[PDB]
Formats: sequence, C-alpha cells, structure tokens
Amino acid sequence: APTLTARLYSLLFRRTSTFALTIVVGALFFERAFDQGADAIYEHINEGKLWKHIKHKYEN
Amino acid sequence: MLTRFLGPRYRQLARNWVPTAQLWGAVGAVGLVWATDWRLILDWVPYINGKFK
Amino acid sequence: TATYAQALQSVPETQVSQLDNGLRVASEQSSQPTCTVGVWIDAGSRYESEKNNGAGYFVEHLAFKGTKNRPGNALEKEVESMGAHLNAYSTREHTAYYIKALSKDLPKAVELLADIVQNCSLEDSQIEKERDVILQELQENDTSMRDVVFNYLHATAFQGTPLAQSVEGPSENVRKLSRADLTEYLSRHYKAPRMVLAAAGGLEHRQLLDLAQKHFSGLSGTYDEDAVPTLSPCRFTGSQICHREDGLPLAHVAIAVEGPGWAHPDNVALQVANAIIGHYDCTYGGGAHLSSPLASIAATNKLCQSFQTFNICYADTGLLGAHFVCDHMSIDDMMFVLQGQWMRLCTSATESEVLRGKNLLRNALVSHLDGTTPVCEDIGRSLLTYGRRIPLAEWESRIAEVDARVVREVCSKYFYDQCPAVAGFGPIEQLPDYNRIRSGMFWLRF
Repeated sequence: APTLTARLYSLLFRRTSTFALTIVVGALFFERAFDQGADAIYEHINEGKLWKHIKHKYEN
Repeated sequence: MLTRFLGPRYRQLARNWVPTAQLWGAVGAVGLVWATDWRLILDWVPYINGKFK
Repeated sequence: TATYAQALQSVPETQVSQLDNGLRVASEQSSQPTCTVGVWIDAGSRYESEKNNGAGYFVEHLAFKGTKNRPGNALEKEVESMGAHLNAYSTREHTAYYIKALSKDLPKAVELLADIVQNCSLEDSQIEKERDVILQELQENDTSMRDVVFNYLHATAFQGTPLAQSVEGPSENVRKLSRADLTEYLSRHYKAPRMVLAAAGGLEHRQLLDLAQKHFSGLSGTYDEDAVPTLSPCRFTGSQICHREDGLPLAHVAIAVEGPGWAHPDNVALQVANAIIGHYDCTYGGGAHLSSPLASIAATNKLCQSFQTFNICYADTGLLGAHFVCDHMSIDDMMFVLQGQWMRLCTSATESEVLRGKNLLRNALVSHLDGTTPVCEDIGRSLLTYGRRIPLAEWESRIAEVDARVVREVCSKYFYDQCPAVAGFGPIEQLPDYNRIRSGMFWLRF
C-alpha cells in the first residue's frame, strides 16, 4: 500500500513526457466538465432564458 | 557526409530517445486536436460528445 | 597466456574463523616475507551521541600510548625495534588498528594488537596531554577546505542524525570528555562480535587462529543483557550549506544525492557510472582528449582545478555525487556540466562508455588490492559490512552484468528528479541557488 500521489508521481509525473501528456489530456476533460458543470450552475440560478421561453413555439 | 552520425553508438542513442520522441508526438497530437476541437478525431472519444449527434 | 578471467580464480580464498568469543578471524595467505594484521571494529562517530561525540577519536590518540603490560612508550619501542609500523584510523562506521610487519613477527604483532585493543591504560595525564593535541588537529583540519566541505556535506545531508556529526567531535567535547566517558564508550563498543582480526601475507590461517585464541580469548566471556548496540537509520535531507568566505582563493563545492548503502547491489552500476564521469586534476596529461565529457570540457575551458566523483557508503544510506574545486567565476559552469552528465547517463547512456566505465572499475579494483595492507583492510572491513569476503570474480560478474540499460535505470533511480545535498565553502557568490540546482536534476525534454 503506497499512496495516491506517489502512484501519480511514478506512473505520470517523473517524466516530462508523461507529465505533459497527462495535463493536455487533463485540459481536454477539465474544459468539457467545467463548461458543462458551470453552464448548469448559470442556468439553475436564472431560468428566464431563451430556452424555457422556446418550448412555447415548435410551430412556426 | 551525414555518415558522421552513422554507427553503433548513434543507433543506441536513437533508441533511447524513441519513447521520448513517441510520447512527445502523443502530447502534440492530443494538443492540436483539443485546441481546434477536431470534429473528426474527437467524435470518437466516449465523453466529450458535446456535439450531440 | 593466463587470461584475466583465469587469474581471478587464481586468487586464494580468504579463510574465515570464529572463536567462542564471537571474534571473527580472517586471513589471505600469499607467501610474501611481510604482512599486515590488525583489528577492525565497527564503532565510529555514527555510534556516538551528542554528548560523547569524538570519543573514539580520543581513544585512537590514547591507543598507542601505553597498555597495562607495556605502559608509557614501551609499545613504540617494541614495534619500532622490530621494524614494524603501527597505524590506526576512524571513520563514522569503522575503526582500525593494524601492524605492518616482517611475516615471522606475526606472533608479537598479534600479541601487541590484543594488548592495545584490551588493556589500554588511558592514564589521566595522557588524556590531558592529548586534549591539546586534538584541539590542535582541529585548527589544523580547519585549513583543509576539502575536509571541511565533506564535513559540511554530511552535516546538512544527515542534519538531525548521528551521521551528521564529524569524527573528531566539536571542540567542547574534546574539552570536557573525561576518562569515564572513554572507558564506557570502550566497554560499550570494543566487544568481540563487532571485531574482526584480519591478516594478509606470508602467514597461515591456523597460526592466526591459534594466536587469536591465545591472545584474544576472554572478551565476551561476559556479553550483555539488555545493552542497546543497535543502529537507527539516518534521515537524508535535500539541503544546502554555504560558508561564504571571499578571502579564500578557490571555491570548494560538494553535491550529493542519497546513496543506498554498503549492502545494495546497485553500488556496482553506480560506480561504473561514476568511473564514466571520472575525476580530473589540472596536472593530468592530455585534457581536451579525455574520454569523460566533464573532464575534457573542464580541461578545455578551465572550469576546474580538480573534481572527483564519489560514492560514500554507510549502512542503508550513503552519499553519491561529486566534489570540485574552482575559480569564483566558474562554479556556475562546473555545476551545469556536472549535472548535464548525470542527466545524460540517466536517460541516454551508450554502450561503449559503459564498457570503459566497467574496465575502469576492473583496473581500479585490482590495482587497489595490491600489497598486504590494502588487502588486509579489505578483509577486515568487508567482514564488518558484507559479512563475507566477496572474491574477485564475484565482483567481476557483477561488473559484467552492467550494460547501458543498467546504468540508465540505476542512475535514474538515485539521481533523476532527486533533492541533492549541497555543501559550499569559499568565494561562492556564483554558486547556483538551490532551486536552480534542484531544477538541474531533471530534464524537461525527458
């Protein structure tokens, strides 16, 4: 039983190759998860959007 | 005349740096892809399907 | 044509024995008319506390100044008169007393060692006379930049541990250490099972065993109940000690990472790597053409006056690095290059350089064990550390196993992205900041 940060260090941080690979792969997900999670926060507090407003007009 | 770099030691040098050069391409590919939002390439990653269809 | 390989098998086996004492008696017979004998004890500043630090060093002074059976200068005259030589030394983990002598003088040589090791008089007037001699050696030592810099290196690398301390101790211990402190340190440590009676030359194992039984039986006729002779591991610390002194004409600098310790097989590959890097001195013939890139660049660009790599080993820990001497405006370049070489070996070592490093170790190994004294010291201390002798041939197989991969991996392990211990003395304004040194321990392209 080593620790987490240790595992992370051994497998990914030691080399600048992996270190860099890990962060670019980290940004790809962070951006996607931050945008989503953050939009939903923006929406939940508002709700006088163009969204809910739409619902009213699938017609023409 | 580039034959100065042709020999056993240079071949061992080339080898020791292959993984590094490989992993640098990994970083460059993923990085180019993610900065331009490569529609083509990305559509295949499970999550990151923030383009519905 | 006996091949090198063949000659390694020709080296006679080291014979080992044990008295009921626990005293190990070891020899390597060779048919010389001369020999070396002495006793190796594992006692040294690392076993000492803050309070008695410098104790063993104090005993080493007293050691040859009178026993019970031969008080005052009687020792000297017995040795001097046979033409023998009587020496002693103490490191942080080891102490030794040995005699170089005509082979047919083995009997008395041995008789003498026992007497020294057991019946040391420690006459109150002598210890007082020695108080001032040691103090004086201290002033003496303060002028050897190199000695001072490794003492600093140990002091910062092992900062809160016993290995941080020096062998001679601080001046105040020399001032206050009393006879009782010595006798207690002796009783505590000069005990059979931690002593090895070693010899090399024109002797025969049985004679040495007989003598060991004759003059040494009766040391652990006691043996302690709960005493506490155990060695605790020593914390290594990534740190820096800078003793700035612009009045000194050249800078001394010693960097090291944490070594593994006497027992670890990794030591063979580390030394091979260290040989590749080498050492250098401004009196070396041919500089620009030297194999070692550090060495050759240092010679062409005058970055250095000297430098050497090193692998100090202690139990379970050690200092692995290099020390160098240079002008005030070259410390930065010397570090840049020294560090480039470790990195290069970590990630990029080639095959022919490893072969050169390997051969360099073979020649060094063999060149060293030449003559009774060095072989004796090797028998004596090997038994302390490895427990056995480790014959030339075994070392040869270890060395043979090392190739580029082994160098890369073994170097990476101890060097790569590791916090070093830095010691510096002198005109060191240009010595790089620690963060900067620390960043030199990894490569951003890797």
